[PDB]
Amino acid sequence: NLYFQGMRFVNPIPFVRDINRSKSFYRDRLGLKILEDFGSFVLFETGFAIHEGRSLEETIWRTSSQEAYGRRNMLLYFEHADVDAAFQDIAPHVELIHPLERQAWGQRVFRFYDPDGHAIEVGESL
Amino acid sequence: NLYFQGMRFVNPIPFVRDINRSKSFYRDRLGLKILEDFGSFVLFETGFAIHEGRSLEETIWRTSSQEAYGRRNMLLYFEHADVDAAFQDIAPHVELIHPLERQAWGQRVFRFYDPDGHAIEVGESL
Repeated sequence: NLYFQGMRFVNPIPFVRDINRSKSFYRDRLGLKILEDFGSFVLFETGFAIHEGRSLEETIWRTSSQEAYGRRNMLLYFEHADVDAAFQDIAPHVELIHPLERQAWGQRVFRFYDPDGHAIEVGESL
Repeated sequence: NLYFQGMRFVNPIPFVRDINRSKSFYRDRLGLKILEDFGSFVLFETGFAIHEGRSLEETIWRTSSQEAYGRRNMLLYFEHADVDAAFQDIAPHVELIHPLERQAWGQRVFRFYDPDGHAIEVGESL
């Protein structure tokens, strides 16, 4: 929409140590589709993106030094049409936080880490 | 779309110390529109969300203790139709990382911190 006025959230951009590691994780394990691959930055369909961390830190702050980028300060929330199939397909390849469990609000979700330690949730569709 | 199969990114959920502080910042300063307000969790139009951090940490990990949630490990990327107006309206009320500047790729953006220290970029529309 060329005519949208005011503010629009476009993408979160978690920082990653290795763009190939991450790209392969999100595309091969989570089944995301690449919209555009710029090398150090990858945009996925459905509004997710990742960026090699040192290059983006230098762009923003003009300096960078580091611990894993995953820092228990955010959750990346995804939904899947068939959460049981997603769990079967993903769980063996990730470090789970917990298995597929009904939450207090009735939705079944599982939670796990990406290769950099960022926290991810995959829930059944709402 | 009830018929979407496979994986969809829904929301990033940065953790915040004070949901009212944050809600007021994103709605009053950045001009975001609340889609739904659950108290400890707020969904905005255009796919952004925030959650009080300790409650979400307890939900995920069953424990929480903390430094500011902003931890130079992600960038939240927004676009505005009139980046000059956005800058005039926002800059005095935030701690800037840098002012409105043409980037190496030709887009004018500014970058700043939210109340918890998360890094935000507002760029002209692409």
